[PDB]
Amino acid sequence: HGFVQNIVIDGKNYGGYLVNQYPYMSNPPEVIAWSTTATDLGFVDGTGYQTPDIICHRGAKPGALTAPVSPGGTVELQWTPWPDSHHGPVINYLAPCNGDCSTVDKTQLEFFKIAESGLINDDNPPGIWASDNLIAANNSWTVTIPTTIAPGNYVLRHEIIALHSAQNQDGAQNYPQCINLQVTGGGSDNPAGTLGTALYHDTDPGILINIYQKLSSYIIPGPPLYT
Ligand SMILES: *[C@@H]1O[C@H](CO)[C@@H](O)[C@H](O)[C@H]1NC(C)=O
Ligand SMILES: [Cu+2]
Repeated sequence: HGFVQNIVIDGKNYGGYLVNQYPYMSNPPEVIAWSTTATDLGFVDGTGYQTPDIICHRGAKPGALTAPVSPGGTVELQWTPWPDSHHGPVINYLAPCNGDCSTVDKTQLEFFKIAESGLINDDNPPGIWASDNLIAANNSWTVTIPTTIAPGNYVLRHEIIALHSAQNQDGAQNYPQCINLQVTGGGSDNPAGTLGTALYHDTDPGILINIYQKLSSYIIPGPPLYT
């Protein structure tokens, strides 16, 4: 359980969607982060993979604001303290807004995977995962925006999948957090995109899995990494 509290881009903080404050406020502030109804700080499990909730989390609506990023620039997402127990991958996708991200229909967004990190080491099952990397970096993740993509407005869908309960059907816990970016530079790729509702299925090999046993491999869920 947790959420993204802050985003660091080009030397300033863009405050996150503080899901334990703003839902209680009813004139809440404008941010680059999508609003959600996930006030339990919880997840979308396999029962929700083909619902709109998977796209940018439960009840999500676009952020009003969009943050410019320098070409090949970093976006650092700062989480609330991630529990060691919640082992699993950290996955990052972009979808083009083809206009202002604040007015997009999230159900039409087509995501391409720009980064994925999975099982890092399995010397002591359940092992060391991308989520443990995030903990070791004091609960932050650095995303580098590719220089080879067509610049424009994009949703960054940033996600931890916790697998501590994933040996049961619909046990995997997805924690998607969306923010609005203005990608800048000279690139031209328009990578093939996947609907939010086709990212994951509740029987995928990296989703329905027992992490407590020795693992010979881990198949990071979602569509193929764009390079
Ligand atoms: C996180 O930062 C705090 C100090 O602000 C420190 O006490 C903790 O050990 C840090 N680093 C790691 C690897 O957790
Ligand atoms: Cu949790």
